[PDB]
Amino acid sequence: PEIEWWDSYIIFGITNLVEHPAQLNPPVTLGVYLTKKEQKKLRRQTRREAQKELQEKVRLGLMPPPEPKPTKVEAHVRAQMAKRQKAHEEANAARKLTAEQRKVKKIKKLKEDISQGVHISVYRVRNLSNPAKKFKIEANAGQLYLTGVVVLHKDVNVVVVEGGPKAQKKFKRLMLHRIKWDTNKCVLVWEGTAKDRSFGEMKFKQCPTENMAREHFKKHGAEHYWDLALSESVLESTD
Amino acid sequence: RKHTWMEDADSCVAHNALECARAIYAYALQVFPSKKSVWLRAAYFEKNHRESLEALLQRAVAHCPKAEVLWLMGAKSKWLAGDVPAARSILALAFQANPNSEEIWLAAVKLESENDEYERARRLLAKARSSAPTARVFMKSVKLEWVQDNIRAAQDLCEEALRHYEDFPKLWMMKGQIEEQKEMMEKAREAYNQGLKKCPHSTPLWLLLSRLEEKIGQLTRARAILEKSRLKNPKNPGLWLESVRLEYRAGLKNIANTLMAKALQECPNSGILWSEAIFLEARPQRRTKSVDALKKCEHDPHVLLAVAKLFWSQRKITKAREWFHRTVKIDSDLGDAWAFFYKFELQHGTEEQQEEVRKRCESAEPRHGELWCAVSKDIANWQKKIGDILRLVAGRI
Amino acid sequence: QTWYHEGPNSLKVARLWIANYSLPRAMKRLEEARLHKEIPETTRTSQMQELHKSLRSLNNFCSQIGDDRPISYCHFSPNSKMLATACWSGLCKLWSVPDCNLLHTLRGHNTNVGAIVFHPKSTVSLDPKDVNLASCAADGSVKLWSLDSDEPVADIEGHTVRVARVMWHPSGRFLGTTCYDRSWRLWDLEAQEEILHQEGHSMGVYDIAFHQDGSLAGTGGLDAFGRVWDLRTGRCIMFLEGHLKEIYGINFSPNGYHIATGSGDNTCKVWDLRQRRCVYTIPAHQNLVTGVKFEPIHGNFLLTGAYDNTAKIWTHPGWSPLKTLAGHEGKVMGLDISSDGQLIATCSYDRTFKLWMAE
Amino acid sequence: VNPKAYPLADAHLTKKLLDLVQQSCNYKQLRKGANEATKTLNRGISEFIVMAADAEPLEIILHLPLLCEDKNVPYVFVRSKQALGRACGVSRPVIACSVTIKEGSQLKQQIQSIQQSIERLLV
Repeated sequence: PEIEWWDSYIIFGITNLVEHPAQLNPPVTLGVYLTKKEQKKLRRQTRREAQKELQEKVRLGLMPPPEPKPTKVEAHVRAQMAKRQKAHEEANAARKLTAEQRKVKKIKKLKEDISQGVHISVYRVRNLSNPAKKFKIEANAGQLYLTGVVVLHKDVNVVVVEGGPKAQKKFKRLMLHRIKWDTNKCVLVWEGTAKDRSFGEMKFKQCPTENMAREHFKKHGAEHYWDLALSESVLESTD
Repeated sequence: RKHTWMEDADSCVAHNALECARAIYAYALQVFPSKKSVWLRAAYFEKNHRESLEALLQRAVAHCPKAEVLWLMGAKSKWLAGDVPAARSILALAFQANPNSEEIWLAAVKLESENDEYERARRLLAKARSSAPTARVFMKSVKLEWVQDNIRAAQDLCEEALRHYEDFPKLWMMKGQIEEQKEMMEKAREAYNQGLKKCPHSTPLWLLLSRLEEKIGQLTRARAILEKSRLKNPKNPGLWLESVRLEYRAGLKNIANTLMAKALQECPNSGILWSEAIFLEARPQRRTKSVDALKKCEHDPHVLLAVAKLFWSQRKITKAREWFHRTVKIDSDLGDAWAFFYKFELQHGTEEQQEEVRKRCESAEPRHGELWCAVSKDIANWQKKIGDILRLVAGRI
Repeated sequence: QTWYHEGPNSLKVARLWIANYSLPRAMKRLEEARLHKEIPETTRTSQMQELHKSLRSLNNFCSQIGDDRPISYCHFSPNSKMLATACWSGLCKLWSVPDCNLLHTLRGHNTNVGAIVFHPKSTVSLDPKDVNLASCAADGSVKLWSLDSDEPVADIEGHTVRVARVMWHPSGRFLGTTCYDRSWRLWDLEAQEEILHQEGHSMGVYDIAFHQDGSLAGTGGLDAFGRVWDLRTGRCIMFLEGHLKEIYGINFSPNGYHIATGSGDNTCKVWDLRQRRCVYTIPAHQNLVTGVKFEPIHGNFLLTGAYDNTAKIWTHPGWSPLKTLAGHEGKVMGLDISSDGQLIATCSYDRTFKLWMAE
Repeated sequence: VNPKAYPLADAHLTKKLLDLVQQSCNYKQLRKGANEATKTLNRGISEFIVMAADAEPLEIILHLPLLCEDKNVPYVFVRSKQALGRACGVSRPVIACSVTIKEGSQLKQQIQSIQQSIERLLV
């Protein structure tokens, strides 16, 4: 390179002009807590207006008042306490998270808000050709809404995981403590954050030699995880 | 039934009586000549409860061959009780009994090295150095030419020993200590450094390189050696306590206290670091730092030694004596727990209490104490008896 | 929306001075790089394997406590004999290195000191009496020091909030200063007047690093966007982003290509300047990356600090992890490599500063 | 705010902080008060210290950063003492809280994540 391009821009381009360039945005709500006495007071006043509005609806006369509580009399009250326990099971029967409201609330528990930046684990394992452990990795990456890849190679196979931080902590609890591996160990190679998510979903790509695995990573703009895990693997193998 | 008799004999010897235990041992070993453990239990019982040592070990040398622990128990019993000049003969019959060269040979050099005429203790080890021994043998050989005076041959034997046995770190410790007692001292740095780059997860060798580079000046390099040690192991109390003591031996008491806090962060249930942390606090605050130490690591001998040293430090002798008794009974194998105990009982107590604290130390002979192994590895104080060792640690406090 | 503002003519004469100082430096650097390219690749690759055999044998020696407060920054002097540390108390100690004896602590700060930076002509071309050091603090404070006074010489009062870092121009006549005004100032030593107050970030600016030929000055701050300013034109030359978290360290390479911005998202990112790209995003550490420093004059490797307890050596170019300089018990706050390449120091939150060397 | 209050937690971090302090109040892992935070720092049983930047004067808790550097404990400043006090389950303002270690309690993962996050704030 003959002269680097700012030097070619000036050789004259200077005078007494300092400038304010193109400000770019960097790439809130607070919960309310109550003391226990305030919980008692809020509960008791909500209940006092609840009793007041139930007695109000009795005062309007929409309905007779609710159920107040030798074989014949407590047989009546047995049918009425069956009615009472049945109404408790009715109020538990509705408001039940029927079959898929559990599913959408488990989803909104597990699917975080990743824009605001995605936390990335990179692991290397010496060998995960075991079917059960590659199933645990694939299924728990899909189920924790974690994205990424497991490229497969001899002596260093790379698990790039990419999701929200509460899922990343569960995946490192899985990968480092829950999956019992054994000379075969799994380490945490990297645990960082990138701007937004790179991979598609947890797909076990594979090539037995290193250059095509780096090419598959370079397709995603993520070759640095491969070069890092490969280089620290071969440095552990030499040391 | 043999396991039942051994359990009932242990319970009877613990609770009430001894002669019923002698009778059940005579019966249970007249049922069969047995494994090494039952003769061993009879011999240990009689070593707790003098002529019957010779009787039972003679029956063991008759009816139980290849139980060499009974052979060495017999040889030590004929050393202490009767005297020397036949037990070697008895060990010579062990020479007639076992050509396996593992433990009887360095027992023999213990025998002829306690006494005069160590040149015989040369030539025998010569035999052992070609016989069939784990170069454990060699370190006794390296102690051989170290206790009289180190020759250049004393540097030669450890070098040939490491040329055989690079992996063993106590040989590197002996090479470094020998080079420390030579004239200059970076040869000992070379020895410790090569050992620590080859052994490498052995904490007393890191402690030796630390104390060496602290002693010659450049305390910063000693802090670097200890910090390499705390990384390369990691998470052990023995290097954390030496780092704390390195800052406390210099003027940096605040940095010693924050390294003690960092140490108790990552290894809370450890005796030595809490026993140092009680000492590091200001004296009105040791009273509850010690209570937290008892709650983290209860039934630890270093911690109860620290509580006894606290009660003696606050001059409450009636509680310090009880806590020292608890210290020595939780673990009597710790040497400093007898050091402070005899120094306290010579500071406070009748003459028969000093009698007591030198009864029970020679009863169960200790190890593992850093003052105790600080004089038990002084080669000027190496082959001397254990009351002399307890007096030497009690005078150096 | 690039807004322009008229400055004083002190800025104009300073920019023509920076031009006529930087252009011969850039010509000489490019010609020496052209002479370094024309020698055969056997000698060059054998020299880099020589250097990597040395750099994998970087062992720690002379780790020394700085204060009862965690040290925030070290900067090797030229002549590489002193080492200015910056504690989180007011003190800015100066250790005689590699011996690590203390030499005349600098008192005169109150809140947490950020960087203390030696002059580029401190030992070599600057007398001890003349200004030699420049510290900065967590209040509005930048203040120059001599090597023999222990209480400063004339401070800088253009600041009102926390100044994060300070760096000199490779001249020494200029003193870049990231403030938390979402801006960085550029003080001058001949005129003794703040010539430039560049606002170009949306959030506060953390670290400034000047090009070793003197022409450029990269910044980068809590807005996660690093800038590359020319001193001569204002005119942010290569806006660089891809970090999402707060960029905590810039350094320019002695070969004029690269800028390694280390950020709060545990990456480091090596950017070109002749490509305007992000050449390689080093997945550096487990926690955030504060100190990023290339080697001096030859510039063959890249040392990253960390808020895990490590600091790592990456080859340059290639970015493979030559050696983790681990061993600290706290977060590595700042570092510097000596100007001969032989010595490497990292301060930390462990209250220590160390030295790593070839064995 | 006060410039000596350092590090200062932003809005997302202080929301996580006050929810963790609320959970520790529920799990009985929380010691409210500058004297109780000083005590649990001295006893070494503190996971982390939160403090209040709107404590006037600030220096009645500014000894607690120094204790958090001599005990290796993460410390962080919340914006105001009223929100921190309500986050401890008391209606009074609380200027310094100590979330403390307990025997394998279920907040240890949240406490570890918040420890790693507020040791990034002092930079």
